[PDB]
Amino acid sequence: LGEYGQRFMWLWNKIHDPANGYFNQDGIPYHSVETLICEAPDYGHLTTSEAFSYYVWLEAVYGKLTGDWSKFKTAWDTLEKYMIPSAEDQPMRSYDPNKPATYAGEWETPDKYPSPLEFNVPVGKDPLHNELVSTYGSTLMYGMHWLMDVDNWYGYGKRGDGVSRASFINTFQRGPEESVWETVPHPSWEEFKWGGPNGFLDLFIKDQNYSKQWRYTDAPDADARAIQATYWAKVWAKEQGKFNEISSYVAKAAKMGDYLRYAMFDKYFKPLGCQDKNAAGGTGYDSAHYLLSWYYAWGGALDGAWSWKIGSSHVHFGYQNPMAAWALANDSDMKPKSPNGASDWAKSLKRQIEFYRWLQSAEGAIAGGATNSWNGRYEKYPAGTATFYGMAYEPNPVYHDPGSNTWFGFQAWSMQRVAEYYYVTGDKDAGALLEKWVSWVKSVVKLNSDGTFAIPSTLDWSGQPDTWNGAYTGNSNLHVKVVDYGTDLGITASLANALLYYSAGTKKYGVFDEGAKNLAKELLDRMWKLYRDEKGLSAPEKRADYKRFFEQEVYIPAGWIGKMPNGDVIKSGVKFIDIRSKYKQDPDWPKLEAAYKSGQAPEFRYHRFWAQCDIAIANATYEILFG
Ligand SMILES: OC[C@H]1O[C@@H](O[C@H]2[C@H](O)[C@@H](O)[C@H](O)O[C@@H]2CO)[C@H](O)[C@@H](O)[C@@H]1O
Repeated sequence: LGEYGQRFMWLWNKIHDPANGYFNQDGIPYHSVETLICEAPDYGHLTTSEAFSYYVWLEAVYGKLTGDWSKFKTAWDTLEKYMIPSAEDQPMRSYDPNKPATYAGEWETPDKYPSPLEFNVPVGKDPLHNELVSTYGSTLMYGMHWLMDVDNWYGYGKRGDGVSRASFINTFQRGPEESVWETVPHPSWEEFKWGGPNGFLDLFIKDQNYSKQWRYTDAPDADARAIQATYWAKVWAKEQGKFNEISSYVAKAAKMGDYLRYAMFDKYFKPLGCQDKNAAGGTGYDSAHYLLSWYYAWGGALDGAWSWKIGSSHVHFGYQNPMAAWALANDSDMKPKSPNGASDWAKSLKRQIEFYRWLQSAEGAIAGGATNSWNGRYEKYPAGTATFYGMAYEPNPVYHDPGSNTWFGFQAWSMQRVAEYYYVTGDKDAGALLEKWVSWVKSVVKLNSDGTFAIPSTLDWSGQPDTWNGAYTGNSNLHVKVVDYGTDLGITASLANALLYYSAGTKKYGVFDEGAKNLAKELLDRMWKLYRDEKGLSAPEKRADYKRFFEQEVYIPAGWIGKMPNGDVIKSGVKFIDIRSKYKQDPDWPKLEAAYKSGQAPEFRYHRFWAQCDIAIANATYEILFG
């Protein structure tokens, strides 16, 4: 009704206008309307569980502002139908909780893969499996696979059929230095139809022999975002007296939350702090870090001879979600059906808040995270390494070039969730954590005199936090630096969103931080004034990194020869473009070619689905909180 709720409706209409091309023919959202883009997905009409989580979120807010919950319902409907592997996709049998997987090391460079399986390395026990099967009556893992080839652009199809849309694929498998430019896109369902003699398996894992198999990878941050969104849909619908419409969808989030607990465990269920790959495996919750790790994953042979499940030893603050955790732990509508689900989430909420505090720099920005597997090989931490419940501090968990915490974006995404949690609960630790972070945000955001703005784009880090012992020390030797600035609109909106929930919280619990409200309102106003276009909002960005289309060598072992579904030959020396020759059909290909041949950085105005969502949600958030 107000200026800001109307802003949401306008952009919402742009997003849902079928001619704008945010969705495919099945109503699956793409990563972006534009196809020529490479950053985490390597093609614009792939999609992520991230995009799906933002879709649920957008429609939850639509439900608040309209009272119409059909959009939220179909969002979840599409999510379950396509993004969660069906019973046919994950026919899991012969799982052994006492031996959940077999160990393989992680290695610093892609040329060190395939990683050899090490059959003598002890793995711990999985204490979730039996409870979950007993609770749900099924072996189906209720979590989103992270990456989808929406319109079968790569050509793997569904379950190796080579035709079907909504195709499950994966890329990242070769360690901390395998950038988006250096992957080999491969099917989640492996039947040896493509790639080499053993499909794509022996690029990644070295074994004595290879079996046809399926495997999926969950991105815990996305599943938690979907739960977070559903929490708000739950309270908003309850307020309108419409809880019952969306009741079985609140249950979807509860079940997803029940399975998301796999993200809380060490990769191979090794005890926290073990620092020895040959050490005995954990006997249960001694291998739980209780944080939202980089992934969980699960696989199984096509015949059903065996199956496996892994968590992840690596944790990034950018993944955490105290709002989702609180909801699953405490809200009786949201509590998982398993005996221990809610209790585990209560543990996670506490551990997550401690993690944020432990990582808070001298300035206020949040440092990267921690690992329970040094170098991904359970090695001994160097002397003087700062630790958190036996886990070693890492400035850049999981990825090193470029570092996973050199991206400012995680600051906004993750602290938005803390801000929501604080707004809801008044948690003193969350409040103190936010106050210092907001103080830092105020000192780094540029509100220019001419009406423009700039937010941090790249960050750099030095030092370490103090080792964690339950109390924040100030971490005087942990430092952030802003390396450069940009106008990332999705992140700008997320930052505004975070500042708004914090501001509303301080009004509710302490001294109203008007400045935080005003910084957020300005960001949203200036953005609205400057960046509206035909399909939503976009700001120009140069992508000098796109020379890697042409220049980036993809590592392939000597003598290993395979083929992509379109016929592209995979061998030593191939470039990014050589295994993706269909990119040459892209409407923007001449533009990229012209820029590259001329030694110029190509420029784009992107409409990323999540970015448009963050913008719509942030504006509506002002209306909901300060309207
Ligand atoms: O990997 C996190 C996040 O990145 C998003 O792309 C970033 C990109 O990593 C950064 O280098 C560039 O400057 O800006 C964009 C911000 O949108 C990507 O859109 C997400 O899917 C991904 O989860």
